[PDB]
Amino acid sequence: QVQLQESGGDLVQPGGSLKLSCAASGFTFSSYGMSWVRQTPDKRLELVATINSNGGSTFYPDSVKGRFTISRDNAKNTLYLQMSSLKSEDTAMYYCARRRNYPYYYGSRGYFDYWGQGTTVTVSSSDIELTQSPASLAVSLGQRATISCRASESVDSYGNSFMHWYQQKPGQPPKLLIYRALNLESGIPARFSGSGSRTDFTLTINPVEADDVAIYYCQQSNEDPWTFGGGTKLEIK
Repeated sequence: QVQLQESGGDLVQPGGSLKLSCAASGFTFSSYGMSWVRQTPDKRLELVATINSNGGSTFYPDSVKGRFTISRDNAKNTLYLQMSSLKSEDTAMYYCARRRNYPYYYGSRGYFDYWGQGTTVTVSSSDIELTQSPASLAVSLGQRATISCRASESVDSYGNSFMHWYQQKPGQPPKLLIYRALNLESGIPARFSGSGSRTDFTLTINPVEADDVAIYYCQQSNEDPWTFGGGTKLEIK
């Protein structure tokens, strides 16, 4: 019964302000770091703000730093995003997402285990780059699908790789499949497997079923900002 639910999206003019809210339920909100991640019309995912569990420390990528403020009211189990000086580039679906850093060990980096359904914002008229290949593939039922992600620099530290894989279907947020390159998320079928290290990672789906038609995203958490690859669309031939 973990739920996140965003509100506040609207049509805004350039230069305008807008405040988004994300209301959490079904867990101890103060125990978890949180982020806002937006999905632009080109289907890219971009972290725009992140906050620690106690709300005292915050991080923003260069794209939005100085314009956006993330905050949390732990008593009200709510996350906020105050947006100002809005620009065309800010038009996107905005998601809040919960950070999970598990198992926990020295240097361990987290990933997103829960997402809200998103709220739409429309503005009227040295980051690590992850490149996926192929951008699109079609396979027959029962075949393997092999999706590659290459990072611009290594995403390894402490003997481990902080690369994760998500699945996204239409109308839905991303869903975590694989964390830290090779660990299968609870509830995810064993036909999904991840491999790789340093700069070179692979998601293998074998055998593919019709339920696996989706866009698949890699994401690194070895450095801030956390960054996502551009997605790979899987269809059935």
